[PDB]
Amino acid sequence: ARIAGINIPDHKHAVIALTSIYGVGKTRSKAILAAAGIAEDVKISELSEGQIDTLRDEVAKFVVEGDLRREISMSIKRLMDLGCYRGLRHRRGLPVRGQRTKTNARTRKGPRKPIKK
Amino acid sequence: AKLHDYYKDEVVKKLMTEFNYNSVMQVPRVEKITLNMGVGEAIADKKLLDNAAADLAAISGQKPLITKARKSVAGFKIRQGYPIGCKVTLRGERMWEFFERLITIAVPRIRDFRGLSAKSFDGRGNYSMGVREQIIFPEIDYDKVDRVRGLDITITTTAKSDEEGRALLAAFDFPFRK
Amino acid sequence: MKKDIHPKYEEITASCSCGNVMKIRSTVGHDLNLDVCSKCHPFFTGKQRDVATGGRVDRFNKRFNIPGSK
RNA sequence: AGGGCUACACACGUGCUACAAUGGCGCAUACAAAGAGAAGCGACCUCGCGAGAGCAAGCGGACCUCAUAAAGUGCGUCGUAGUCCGGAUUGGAGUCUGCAACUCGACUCCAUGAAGUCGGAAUCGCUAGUAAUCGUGGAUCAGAAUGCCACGGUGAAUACGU
RNA sequence: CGCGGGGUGGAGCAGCCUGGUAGCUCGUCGGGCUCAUAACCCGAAGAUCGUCGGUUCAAAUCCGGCCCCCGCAACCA
RNA sequence: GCCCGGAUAGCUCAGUCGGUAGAGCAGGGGAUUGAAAAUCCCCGUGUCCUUGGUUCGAUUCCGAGUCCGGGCAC
RNA sequence: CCUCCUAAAGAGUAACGGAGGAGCACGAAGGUUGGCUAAUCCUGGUCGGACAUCAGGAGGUUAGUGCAAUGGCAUAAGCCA
RNA sequence: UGCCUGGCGGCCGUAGCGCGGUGGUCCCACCUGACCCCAUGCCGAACUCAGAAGUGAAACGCCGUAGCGCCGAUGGUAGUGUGGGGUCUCCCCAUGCGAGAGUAGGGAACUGCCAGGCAU
Repeated sequence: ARIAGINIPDHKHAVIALTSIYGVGKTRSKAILAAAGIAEDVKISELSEGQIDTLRDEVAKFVVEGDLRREISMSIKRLMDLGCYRGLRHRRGLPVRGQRTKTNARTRKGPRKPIKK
Repeated sequence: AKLHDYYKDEVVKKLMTEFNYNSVMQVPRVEKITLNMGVGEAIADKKLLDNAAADLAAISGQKPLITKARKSVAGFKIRQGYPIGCKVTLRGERMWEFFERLITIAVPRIRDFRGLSAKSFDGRGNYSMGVREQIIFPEIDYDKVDRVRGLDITITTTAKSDEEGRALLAAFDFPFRK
Repeated sequence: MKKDIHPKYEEITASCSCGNVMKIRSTVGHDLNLDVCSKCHPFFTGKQRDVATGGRVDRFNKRFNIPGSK
């Protein structure tokens, strides 16, 4: 749990381990290790607390789940409160990047419902 | 440790000076902290309340009572007399030590601050922080990959109004998303 | 405080001064103070002219002399 | 001129990508054919995470360029956990073509990260350079290719019998 | 008059005995086979238990009132 | 309130003289046909009811009590 | 066979008069010492925010009472050890 | 002799409630500590034990205040005994008895006991 940021497991390698944070993917995790001067394929259990803190100083530098999830909410909400077409599709639960709405789109239209006859 | 020693010298003078109390002892004081999981989940399975107590005990610093139902009808019709909740109750050193593991450790280890933005009190000066998950545990090897369950933190005070009562608590410094 | 209600209180009392390094303290966590939005977007940023990432060597006016013998 | 055909409750045909370990990931490394290109394709150069950029040689087609052939081989890595599988989605930043990418483009990157554990009834294609699987080119085309059209890589089961 | 039984998915039936539980065959709708329909196969949907109240933690179920359907009874000189 | 006699695969019965957990049919998967009706296949489950006791060890062999089914009692 | 009314302010006394129940339960649901106090609603409360468990307040038994109704009860005849 | 504080009463709302003021080196609360006998279905809250400083804050005693609770005449009214009448589903007359409600008004308690302090 609370390793570098609040969301990390052990016995994963350090590239993998940070990925679970939210805001650090595969690319940022590699780059965080490069930044800290840390080898990739080290077991994250192996690193001592002052090394783990060095990762934690860089992990805090970006954005992470308490701050991230508020930001991506605030971005969407600004479109919905504005009422622009982007925001209207975001409100309505149909595709917002303009995808073919006729056939597919069951990521936004979810699990199937019947004809309700 | 430091909380009751801090309350003694500082919070009693501070409240006395800000509210101009009639006599010094009429500063509001800390009355019992009661914790409490409540049921969590799962009446029927009837193991989990006994597991809930054994998790709660560690951070309580005493055995949980195991409360059983009054006449009951809520999310299931519980009837009466079933085991249900959990319940702790602290005062004096045990509470002041607890109140230091809250605040110092437990609150800064809650990520998104479900534990306190703005939160409001009862009708007189008592308050209730329902913490969402898992905090800290005694010496070492804290996580055993358990089964969640937050708990009520109902802290109580001898105070006459909720406006006054939040000058208390706040004199020990209260949350960073408050 | 009956004897058999088993607290872990020797451990819970012990190790009591924890650092900013050891367990962060209550002196850490207000530090990113406020939740910030700035609505003066790019192109509100005084940029009425735009240009790409890199390629900034050799900028002058030459009118399409780029083919090698067309 | 702007809107539309590109909507959505849903139903169906066709195809893609996938559900993994015969693999995904990383780094190193091997050998093609066929075609298009003076409204065009564009090296080398220095710049860019990259898409791309600018500077600029060349080409009329065995010559130059698109164009790094991919799967494969080497080594390390992961351990049956919806994961180093899958990437749908959406945020954000960004590029280009063009009068303009909102309805109604393609692509890069950062982040995020769904269904999916091989599919009910049914059901189709194929006899050998075939199926399966891997990549490459082209027509249209300012800009849109999983489609269609073609090229070559690796390369199988089995056919008793009517 | 009176007494006893009944009121269930679009149809016919079950569960009704101090109780928490919705089941069967048809019909229906979606997919399939078929030139197409029939049938046949697979999947799904469908009852807030006549109605109102009461007792109960809980009621289709037990209890009470009303409407509706059936069986029997409504004579004796 | 007696004497009887039973209490297991879901079922009836039973390999069970104490040295040792099954037949017949029931539900799933596979294998074939106008799916099926219907062949063939591999798993189906028990501390033999709860307790005493003989013994080298025994559920059953010797015993006390609960429930079912059959007689005579009143 | 029990309880209420009719029943006429002692006895409680009829009618196919009005209205409800019992044909048992209990080895603690009995004895005794010791302690304690209710329905309901509000307000705060980690998912039952219509109703668990919690804390605070109002209320003052509106509850309880093995089972019917009447009487009863806080010194509790209630609830717990 | 008085004033004040505590225990046990008597009577048992004219005694209560509200609201406001007020009292602490007598005393009483709260009070701190929990060592120890003791104690919590967890909890020194409660129970219990050991005690200094602190405070009159909450409790409670005292005082003021009628807002409310509460007591409440007289007269009339209802009802009824007995005896009598009639327009008799009910009411009158004789005379005995005479409410409930409501009005005037009262109303914030009176008082015995032993026990301590302070003033006299």
